[PDB]
Amino acid sequence: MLKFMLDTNICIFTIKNKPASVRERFNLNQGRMCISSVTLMEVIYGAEKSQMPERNLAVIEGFVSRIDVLDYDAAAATHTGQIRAELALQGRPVGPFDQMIAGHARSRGLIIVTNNTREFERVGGLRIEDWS
Amino acid sequence: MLKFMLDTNICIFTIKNKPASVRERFNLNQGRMCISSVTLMEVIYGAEKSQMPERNLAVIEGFVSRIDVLDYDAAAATHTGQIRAELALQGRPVGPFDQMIAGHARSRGLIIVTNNTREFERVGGLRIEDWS
Amino acid sequence: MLKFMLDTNICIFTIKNKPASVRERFNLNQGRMCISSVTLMEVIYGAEKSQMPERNLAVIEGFVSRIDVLDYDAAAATHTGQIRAELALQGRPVGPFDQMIAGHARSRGLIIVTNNTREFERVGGLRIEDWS
Amino acid sequence: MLKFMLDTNICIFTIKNKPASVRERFNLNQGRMCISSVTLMEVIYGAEKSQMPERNLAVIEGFVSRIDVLDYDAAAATHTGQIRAELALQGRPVGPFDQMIAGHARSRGLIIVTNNTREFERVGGLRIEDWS
Amino acid sequence: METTVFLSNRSQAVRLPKAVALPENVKRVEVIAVGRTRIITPAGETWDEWFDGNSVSADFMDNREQPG
Amino acid sequence: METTVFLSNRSQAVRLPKAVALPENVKRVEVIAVGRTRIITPAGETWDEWFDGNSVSADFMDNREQPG
Amino acid sequence: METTVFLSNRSQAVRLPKAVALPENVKRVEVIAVGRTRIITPAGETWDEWFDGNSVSADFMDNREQPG
Amino acid sequence: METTVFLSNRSQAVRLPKAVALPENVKRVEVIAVGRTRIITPAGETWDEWFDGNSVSADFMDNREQPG
Repeated sequence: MLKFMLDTNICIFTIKNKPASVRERFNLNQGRMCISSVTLMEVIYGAEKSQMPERNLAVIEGFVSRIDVLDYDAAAATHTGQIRAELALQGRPVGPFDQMIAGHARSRGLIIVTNNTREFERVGGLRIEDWS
Repeated sequence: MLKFMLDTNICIFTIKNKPASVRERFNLNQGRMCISSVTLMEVIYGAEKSQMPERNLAVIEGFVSRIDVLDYDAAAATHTGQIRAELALQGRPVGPFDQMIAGHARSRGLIIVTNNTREFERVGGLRIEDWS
Repeated sequence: MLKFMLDTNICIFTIKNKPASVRERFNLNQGRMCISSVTLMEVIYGAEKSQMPERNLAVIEGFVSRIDVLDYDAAAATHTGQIRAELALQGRPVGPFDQMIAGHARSRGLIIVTNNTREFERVGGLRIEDWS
Repeated sequence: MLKFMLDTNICIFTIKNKPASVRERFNLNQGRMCISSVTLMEVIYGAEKSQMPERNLAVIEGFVSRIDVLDYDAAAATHTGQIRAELALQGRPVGPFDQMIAGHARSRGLIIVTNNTREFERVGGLRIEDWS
Repeated sequence: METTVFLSNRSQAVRLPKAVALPENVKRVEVIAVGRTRIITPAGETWDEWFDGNSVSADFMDNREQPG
Repeated sequence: METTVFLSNRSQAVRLPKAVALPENVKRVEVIAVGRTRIITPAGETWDEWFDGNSVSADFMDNREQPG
Repeated sequence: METTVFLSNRSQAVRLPKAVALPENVKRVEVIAVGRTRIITPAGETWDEWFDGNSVSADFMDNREQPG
Repeated sequence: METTVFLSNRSQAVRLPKAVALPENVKRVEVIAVGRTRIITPAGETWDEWFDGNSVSADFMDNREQPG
């Protein structure tokens, strides 16, 4: 049932700004959306780095309770490992966490949902959608 | 059960130099040792980045076949999130992948085995050991 | 998820004196707090030892109904075993029940909430907080 | 299927001395035997307190793999809490861990297997067997 | 998880699938209606209530008598 | 309003009083388990509750601080 | 001797070579999972392997050090 | 867990019940016979072998190039 993998950027964008456009897409694609543990730690970091952690955590908890958090498996690691190497030979710069999110999607064959496509665009074998 | 989570640092060190001291530590604590999926992707990256990928990949495969690869779960992500925030507040710098490995260990209560003790000592609530 | 494991000490303190400071900490971190089954038996013992058992028992029941009681698992036992040995080698004295509560927390990576920080500080790999 | 709960004393007695009498009883009552997590941490402590931990742990692991380790639940805690109070009113001295093992048995309705009956004999509602 | 809504005891009622099933201890529940959404919260969880409710007696052993 | 928890079809279910009865058009709903709180929402309006309330504080880092 | 792992009845099973064939009288056996090692023992002789070998070191505290 | 012994490929063989089932990666296994007990250990686990087997090449990146 899972088709889309929500990245960190599109997530934080949604939690902070709560855009209406994203609400409809979320309500429509409910059940086919998931995030990576990599994405999770990042949103946890944001909440824990704030002066009102508990408040922000709860907001996050509501978000997470409606989707599935997939665990970074050996498959994700393998794919990302390859990916990292490929980008190196090509000299394309992608951030670490983002590299892992991309690998996680490839391992499970999911669609990356982002607001910054240009970032994931360098990696090959990836279908990306901009829900911004 | 498992007691030790081997860091990427300690892994690459052993794979390249195959030190005698570490063999004894391995032979002594066999079965109580694991790595994180974060570590796996990193050594996979190294092998695929090498001039004889399949060669080093085979070595890498042998190594992982003998330990347990734990999946970066939501528990690990949460702890890493905390760790990330904590380190920031204190201005203590720890690398991204290392931050995640530390969280994975703390979330499970494992002893980090690494050769770079200073980097991981900055993290709190974590037991560290140098098997080099 | 759960973040804090309340010690027996902090529990009895709150049940008897119902301090305002702790209420705020409770209301703030509601849902992220738990006690160990070791703690449960101890406060049950206290109530059954009291001159109005059913009265204090009812109070005790209300308290536990609002937090989560985690079961002392094999993971907790193993960590406590380690802790017990470690403390012995160093000649650091920690009480029996406290040793077990510490293990339960460490095995899960929880922050010990207690008012006796010095006793629990002797234990290594454990994060402690005083909510008194 | 579980009928007997092996206490710490009868366990250590068996692991250290490996008595023939206990072997037959074990081989005969295989499947109807269990230990408490309380017992576990105690045998872990013994192994970890020794100069050859890994060796002793393995011996223990063989032992544990053939029985079931029951987790100290709220039921065990409740029963032990009552028990502790009862002994107090009666002025009967029983060791802490032993108090918990007794409660754990009562909660699940198991037979305490011991070499020192006199210890558990003070607690009421307990059926005890000496397998020494 | 998504369940189905049914009618019982002359009232609209809903099933709690295995995943979202409540703690079995929770027998009484308060329902808050926010728009088209229903908030089901265990009746009796406010710490402020217990912190202001009945207290223990003076006999309540302050120290734990931890053997040692 | 408060209500009771009963068992049907070997799982938990909750009666909703007529005071908190959902629109008749709403046949399919979606239950979300946030801690001990269950959020029943009409299917297709699952995120409405989260988007409406649940405001995040201003300090919430709008960037990402990804090393790079 | 080495052997192969196959699947039968939707679970794992292991062929044992005739070089390591168990006594014909032994029909019921007991498998124990110690780490990655599986210990197959004739039913009723489960503890024989553990009691025979698996010697514990002398420093192993024969008392209990229970606070009291 | 206790299983049952069967005969296949003209050899005595045993099933690994769900509980004691081996890691699926383990396809080759060495069987050691100690009396009436059989020790099933994954073929290829001795660290001494890998520590004495093939090594990596000089290209193997010592530092991790951890972004930062």
